[PDB]
Amino acid sequence: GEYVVAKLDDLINWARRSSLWPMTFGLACCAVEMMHMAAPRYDMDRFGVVFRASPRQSDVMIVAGTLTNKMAPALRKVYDQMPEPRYVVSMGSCANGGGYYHYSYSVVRGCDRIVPVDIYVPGCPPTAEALLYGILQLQKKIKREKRLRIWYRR
Amino acid sequence: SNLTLNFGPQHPAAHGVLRLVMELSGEMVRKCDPHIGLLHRGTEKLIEYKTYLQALPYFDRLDYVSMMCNEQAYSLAVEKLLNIRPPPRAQWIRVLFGEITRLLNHIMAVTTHALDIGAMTPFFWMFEEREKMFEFYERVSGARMHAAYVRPGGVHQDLPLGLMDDIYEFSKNFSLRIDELEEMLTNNRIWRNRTVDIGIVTAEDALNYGFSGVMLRGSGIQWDLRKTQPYDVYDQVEFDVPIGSRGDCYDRYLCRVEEMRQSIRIISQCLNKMPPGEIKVDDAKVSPPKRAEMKTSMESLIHHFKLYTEGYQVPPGATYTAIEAPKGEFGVYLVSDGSSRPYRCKIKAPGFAHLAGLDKMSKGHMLADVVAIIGTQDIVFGEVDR
Amino acid sequence: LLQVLKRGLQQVSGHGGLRGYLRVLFRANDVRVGTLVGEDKYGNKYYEDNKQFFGRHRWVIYTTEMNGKNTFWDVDGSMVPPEWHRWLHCMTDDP
Amino acid sequence: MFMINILMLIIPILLAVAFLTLVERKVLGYMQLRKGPNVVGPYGLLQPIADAIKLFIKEPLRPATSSASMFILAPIMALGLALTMWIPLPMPYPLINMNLGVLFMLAMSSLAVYSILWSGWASNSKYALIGALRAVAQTISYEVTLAIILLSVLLMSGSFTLSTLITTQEQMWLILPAWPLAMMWFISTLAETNRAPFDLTEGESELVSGFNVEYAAGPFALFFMAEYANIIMMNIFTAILFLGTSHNPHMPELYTINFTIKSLLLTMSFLWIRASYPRFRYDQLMHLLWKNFLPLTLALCMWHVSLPILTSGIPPQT
Amino acid sequence: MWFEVLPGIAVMGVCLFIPGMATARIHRFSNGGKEKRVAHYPYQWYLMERDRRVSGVNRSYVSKGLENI
Amino acid sequence: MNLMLALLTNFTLATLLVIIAFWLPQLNVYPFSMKFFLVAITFLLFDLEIALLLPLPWASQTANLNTMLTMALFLIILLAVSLAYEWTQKGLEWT
Amino acid sequence: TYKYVNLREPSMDMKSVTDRAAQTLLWTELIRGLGMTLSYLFREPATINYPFEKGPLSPRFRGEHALRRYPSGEERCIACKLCEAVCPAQAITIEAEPRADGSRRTTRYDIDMTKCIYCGFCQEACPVDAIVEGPNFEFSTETHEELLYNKEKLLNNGDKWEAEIAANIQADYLYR
Ligand SMILES: CCCCCCCCCCCCCCCCCC(=O)OC[C@H](COP(=O)(O)OCCN)OC(=O)CCCCCCCCCCCCCCCCC
Ligand code: SF4
Ligand code: SF4
Ligand code: SF4
Repeated sequence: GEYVVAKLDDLINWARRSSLWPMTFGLACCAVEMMHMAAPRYDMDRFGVVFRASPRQSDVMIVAGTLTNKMAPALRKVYDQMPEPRYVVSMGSCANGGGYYHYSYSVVRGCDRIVPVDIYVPGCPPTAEALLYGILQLQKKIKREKRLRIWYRR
Repeated sequence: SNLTLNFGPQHPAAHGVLRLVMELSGEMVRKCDPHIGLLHRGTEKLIEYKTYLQALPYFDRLDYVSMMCNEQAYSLAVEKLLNIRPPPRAQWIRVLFGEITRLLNHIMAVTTHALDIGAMTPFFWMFEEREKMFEFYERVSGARMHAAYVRPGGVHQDLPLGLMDDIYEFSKNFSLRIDELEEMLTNNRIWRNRTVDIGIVTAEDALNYGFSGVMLRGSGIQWDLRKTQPYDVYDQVEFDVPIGSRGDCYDRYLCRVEEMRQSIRIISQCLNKMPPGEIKVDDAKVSPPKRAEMKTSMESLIHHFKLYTEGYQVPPGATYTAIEAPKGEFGVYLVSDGSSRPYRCKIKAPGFAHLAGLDKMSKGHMLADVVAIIGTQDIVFGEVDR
Repeated sequence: LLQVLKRGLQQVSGHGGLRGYLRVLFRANDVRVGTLVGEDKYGNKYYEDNKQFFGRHRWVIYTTEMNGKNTFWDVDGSMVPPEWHRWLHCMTDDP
Repeated sequence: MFMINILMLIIPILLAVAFLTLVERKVLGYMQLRKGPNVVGPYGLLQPIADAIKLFIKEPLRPATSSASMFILAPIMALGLALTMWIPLPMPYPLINMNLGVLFMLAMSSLAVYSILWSGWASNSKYALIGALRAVAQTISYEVTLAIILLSVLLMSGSFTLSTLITTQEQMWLILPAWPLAMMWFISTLAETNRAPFDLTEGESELVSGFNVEYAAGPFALFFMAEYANIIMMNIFTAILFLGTSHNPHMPELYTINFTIKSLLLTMSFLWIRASYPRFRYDQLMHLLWKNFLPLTLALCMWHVSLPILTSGIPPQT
Repeated sequence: MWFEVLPGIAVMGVCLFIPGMATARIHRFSNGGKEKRVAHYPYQWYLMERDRRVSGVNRSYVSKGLENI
Repeated sequence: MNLMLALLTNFTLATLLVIIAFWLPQLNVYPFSMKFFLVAITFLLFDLEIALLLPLPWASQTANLNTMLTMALFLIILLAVSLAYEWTQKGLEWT
Repeated sequence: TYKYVNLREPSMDMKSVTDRAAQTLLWTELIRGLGMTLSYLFREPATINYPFEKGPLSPRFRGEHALRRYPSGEERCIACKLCEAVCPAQAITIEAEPRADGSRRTTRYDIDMTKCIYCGFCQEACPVDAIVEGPNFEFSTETHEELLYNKEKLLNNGDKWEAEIAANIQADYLYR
């Protein structure tokens, strides 16, 4: 009953947070720190976060850089093609809320005007370690999901 | 048939996003029409609403692989308009970190070029070296990338005690890392098949198309701004300018690898010739005073107050100042109207003219070659779009 | 090769037997033995080993409970108190 | 007992493929000065399990397919054929001892391109069909040299029975008399399985906007298992062909251990090679086949017809 | 360290070891403790059919020797 | 029989793994080119002559080795001439 | 001064020609590349065990902001607005009035951490070491709103991190 649903949630949550395949939108300088998270010192692959992931095989989108108006429709399209469950990590001030270019005529003031965001990673850029802290924070967010618990009580 | 290239590869990439609209006939590329502006953020307009100091961090975020070199270009332009001179120790520090920045850029340029062509492994080896150089940035400025360290008048702070010893230990082993990279690529027949005779550009065309840096020297043009129009203390260091002979991707790759070796050679002289003294110009109407002075002397407090609110006024005038940035000639056309905010700041990004030549360089090549040609130009769209 | 195997066995003994050895393996994915530098008031334990290369020469084994939260499996970097934050990030040499 | 025997072949294959993914990531990791999976389970031993569960509960991609029949056929053909190539392999005893086992493997592998063709045909995307046609053209091209090389080697064996390759190599590995053919065989298996530096399907689809997966996560995992089952199988076959293991009839398990070790090492060399080289251009790997391997294989096929006759080393027919 | 790659290799090695070991053991179990007879050609098949007749229990692998003379 | 049973199991399992993988996860609610034709045709014509070469391991047992060796070499040479003809006529180009 | 990176004549003597034919046919330079990746397989990796191990940082590191106090507990900030004037991103918003005891103190002090570029100009500009960038970098949040810091949050950051902040300033203030 409730015990079986509770453990199934743990199993599927464990599988999903242990196999987070990211689609990186390397838009600007924040993408450089993202590359350093893949580099040997941090090796995001060792957490199960694969290096190369196709957008249709992805579970998390990382918005790493400034989002311009010219680019916003293309970013939304990639998000819409992501199979679920899908999560968005906003990395850096530009993606978080426009940052240094907040008052620009050509810049989206935060990617959360285009897509829902799960984690906001602050910094300009956030260090590779700060990004990794954010990814680990998303994993614990997935760990708290109770999808089957909610479904059982419907 | 018409075809559009993807915004970016499926692995982490930090060059930005490009919409490449191509015309193909079979395997061959007949037309290339890059559609940019995907990272256009109106930097040049935003600068007009900033003081000269407030605008300096914008230059970290142009070619965001060559941060301190972009800072140097802007600092030199303002110093020229201000008619002041940074102290000798600051100039040596600027050259030292300018060449550390060149190493950072050339690792990114060479290894991501290889990574996009399918040679993934060198990217990982050399980005550990980049991580150690990020630590030098962080130890002088508190930031791994956007240091905002080089400023008009000199540098923000003096090197912490013990930093130069660590830069020596790093430099001592770096040429071995380059050798390992060359072992993987230089003589590899697959690498040579992907680069030799690809994207040939003649010396005459390279000049007329506005090319600079390695895009000129790969074609045999003997030109390097550090040699011909030296700035800071580049006239006081010895190094050789690598020159290509075929004007293709392979020669440009060899030029970049050899430039890394020359950067180590320059860093070695900087570590030994570093002089003592102050690290920013001793003119408190331009460079803020020391914090202890600001908290004790009435004049220092006033000048600190005014430099951080109004900022220094710059005499009216216009300058085009350029440096040999790792990607080529990086310049600023800076217009001062006499106030503390620049009237106009046009940024000359070397990758702008290089990318405009993609259609010319890709003629008679196949689709997979377009990836190689973009890599050999070393394009970052922060500086292209601004 | 036998001396490497001995050091492998020493780690099991150095973590208080198999049960303690397995606990750190599954909590921290690392079974190295270091010198105990100290323990903060929340239960975090700080170790050093200066034969390791720079970066791996200091580490913290997080407490299993902090501020009423069960942190046996769920740990994060914000659990390090500021007085140890400086030492763990090598901003200083003195704990 | 036979149905049990089939299961003791199929199920271990799928588990090996699952854990080849872990091994590939960790071996590539250490050659890249990093670690690879070491959190999900000890030393990453639960990483394949997490990946498997994750992929099968992922939302399935909506299939905008122009042919439902060929859309479901392709993964079935790929996975069924992959499992079928294992049934004549002598390890040291085959599940089915076939007199013409080499021809069976040659004939069954020639059908593998139908899953590539049917999947692209069903994709209902011009970009997917072009990629499928490019992948087929590369596959069939390298089938040519694989067949001729295999025939040349059999002129020292005298038979189409796979178990006879064990007898042929009782004194000496066939890599000694046939290392020029071994080198071209090894590279041809890389190109046949679309492995780096011949991974043009993955390479090209990355560039082209509109050349996507078109299969849901679960069905796409079945394609991946089929591909990796083939990678292990091709390296088991390479070991049998060129590094023959001595068989003791009373201690068959001794053969299995040694032959397993060789197969693992050959499989890891595929990972070793992936970590070391850039990718070929499509026209460049076609030239490698048609203008290099094929001329050399033809001359070596002529040589290996003549050599047993001129040395008086013709093998027995049985 | 590199030897941390071995556990995955060892697991992979075991999975590849099982099919060959199982086939060998199942053959001995089914064939009276001997190798399964190889009959590729009509001669070998004819002798296997004859051995079935001679066994008296309809099993080719049940061998009869001088005791039947 | 054993072979057919093995074939049925392999594809039946493949059919099962595909049917449930196509159906069960649905329960969880939330410019013709002449160059490419000619490589295919060239593969076919080379494949046919590979068919004529397959019996060679059995042909080497003949008492008529003189004829067998001549015809074997003759067949492989005509393959080499076929490749040479395509090569010299730019049938293996991509530009 | 310049040098040629690729201007060499291959020797055409038979020995040299046969060295190149051996390289072509026997893949010697490809084998050499395999040697390099094999040697890396047996090197200790550079990976650290985050979050149990951390990347090294210096006292100058620019992290999360905090508002500081004097040893007596009085706020250091006297609402001069130099940080707000210099901020390149206009991330700082300040209002001030005379405090009930007559002190010059802020009634609003906001930092929009999603506008901020983490440049450290505010702490350079501050004349009384009131606003600093602390050493913390692990403060990612689940909502955008959590990154709009008001004065209470910044004072709480100061009280939370003062032990580390004070030591870092002690380490670097003679370079300023
Ligand atoms: C007594 C008389 C007896 C008669 C017989 C005598 C024989 C004498 C001749 C012996 C030498 C024959 C060698 C045959 C091997 C094939 C050689 C070959 O094809 O190499 C050429 C090919 C293309 O090289 P390229 O530089 O482009 O040449 C210019 C072409 N226009 O280059 C390549 O193929 C390179 C392939 C690139 C991909 C390689 C990636 C992996 C490489 C490492 C694997 C090492 C091999 C491991 C073998 C394992 C076997 C189990
Ligand atoms: S937040 Fe900073 S580092 Fe990131 S893209 Fe914007 S300016 Fe660049
Ligand atoms: S760090 Fe820079 S951008 Fe951030 S609040 Fe201070 S002055 Fe403004
Ligand atoms: S924080 Fe410092 S600079 Fe900013 S208003 Fe307060 S006293 Fe002035």
